[PDB]
This record gives sequence, C-alpha cells and structure tokens, in this order.
Amino acid sequence: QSEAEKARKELLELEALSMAVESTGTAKAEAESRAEAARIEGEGSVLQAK
Amino acid sequence: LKAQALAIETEAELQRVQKVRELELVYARAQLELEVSKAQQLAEVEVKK
Repeated sequence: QSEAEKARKELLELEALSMAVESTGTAKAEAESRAEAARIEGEGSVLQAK
Repeated sequence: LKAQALAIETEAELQRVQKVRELELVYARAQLELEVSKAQQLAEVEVKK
C-alpha cells in the first residue's frame, strides 16, 4: 500500500492539471462568447442611435 | 459604446428641445403683446366712459 500511494500521488497531480485545463477552458469559452455578443450589440446600438 | 450612443441621442434631443422652446418663446411674446394691447384699450374706454 505504501508503494501504491507513492505512484498514486503522481496520478493525482496529473488529474489536478487536467481538471484545471477543463475548468478554465469552459469558463473562458462561455465568457468570451458573451463578450462577443455584447460587443456586436453595442456597435449595433450606436448605429441605431444615429 | 453605451456612452457613444448616449452622446448621439442626447445631441439630437437637445437640438430638438432648443428649436421647440425658441419658437414657443416667440409665440408667447406675441401673445403677451396682444394681451397688453387688449388690456390698455379696454382700460382706456372704461376711463373715458
């Protein structure tokens, strides 16, 4: 069980990196899509106002 | 971007309100002139009577 925990530590490190990658990719994608839609709506609102 | 659209609609609205209030001022001045002419002519015929 000691040897198994010695390797399980490195397994948990790699799983931590993968969870980091997945979470930041999901949040970045959703936030940038909302910002792009908002920018297009803002320039459209400028043209509507004129 | 909201600031830019606010600037456009504000400039248009203020030009409109300026023109409206200017002509309203001129017409209220003309109503004042007709009113004071009425008041002084009726006062004069009352005084003469």
